[PDB]
Amino acid sequence: MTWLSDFPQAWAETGGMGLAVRQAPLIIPLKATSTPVSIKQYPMSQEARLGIKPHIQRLLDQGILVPCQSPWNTPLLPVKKPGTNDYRPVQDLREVNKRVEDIHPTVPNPYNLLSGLPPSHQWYTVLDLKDAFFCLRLHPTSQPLFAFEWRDPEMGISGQLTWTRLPQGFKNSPTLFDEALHRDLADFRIQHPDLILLQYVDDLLLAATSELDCQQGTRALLQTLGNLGYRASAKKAQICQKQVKYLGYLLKEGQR
DNA sequence: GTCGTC
DNA sequence: ACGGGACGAC
Repeated sequence: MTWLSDFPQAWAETGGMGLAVRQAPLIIPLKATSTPVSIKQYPMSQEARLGIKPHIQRLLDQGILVPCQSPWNTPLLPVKKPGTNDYRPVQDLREVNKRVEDIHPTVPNPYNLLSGLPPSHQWYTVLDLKDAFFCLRLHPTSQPLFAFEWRDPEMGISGQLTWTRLPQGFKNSPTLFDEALHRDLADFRIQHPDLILLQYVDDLLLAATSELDCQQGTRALLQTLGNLGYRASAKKAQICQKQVKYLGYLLKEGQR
C-alpha cells in the first residue's frame, strides 16, 4: 500500500471527491421540439426515505446536489440493490432521455477494445475511477433538466433538488465521460508511446512490457489522474499484475 | 413505481 | 398470430 501514500490525491480514499478541472461544464442539447416535463413523485415509504436520506445529505454537503425550482421533474426511486435491504437513490430519467438530442455512441465494445492489447505487453494495472460521472461538471443552463423532488419531515429541503454534475441514469453519461477522459489523457498517451492504455468509461487498463515499465507507467498515470481531478479506487486497484480482472475478462499469459 | 422487450 | 406475464432498467 506504499502506492496509497505516494499518490494521496489520486485515490478516492484520500483525495476526496473528484472534479475534472480541465473540462468545461457540460451543456446538454435538447431535441428541437422538446418542452419541459414535470413528472409526479409517487409517495415513498419511510423505510425507503430513511435509507436514501444519508446519501442525499452527503451529495448536498459535497455540492453535487443543490436546491432548485425547475419546470422539469422526474421520479426518484428507492432501490434495494443485491436483493439486500439497503436503499439507494435511483432517478427515472427516461422522460428526460427521450427529449435530449442523441449523440453517436463512441464507447467501443469490450471485445473490440481488448483486441488492441499486444502479446508484448503482459504487465498490467487495472484502475477503476470512483464516482466518474460526478467528476464532470454540468453547465448551470443544463442543471434544471435533471431535477427531482425531495421530502424530509424535519429541517431539510423544501422542494426540488438537481445535479451540478453529470448524473446517473442519463443516456449520454457513459459516452460523454469516455470522450472527456480521452481528451484529458491524450497528452499522457503522447508522453508514453511504449505504454498501452485501454479506456472503457471508468474502467482503465495500463499495459507495459516489463514490471518496472508498469510501475513507472502506473505512477505517472496515477499522478496525472489525480492532477486532472479524477479519483481511482484504491480498494479495487490491481497494480502491476501479470494476471488481472478487466471488463469481465481474466487476463493471463496474453489470453482472452 | 413505470415501462420497453425478449 | 396476439397478448398476459417474467427481467432489468431508469
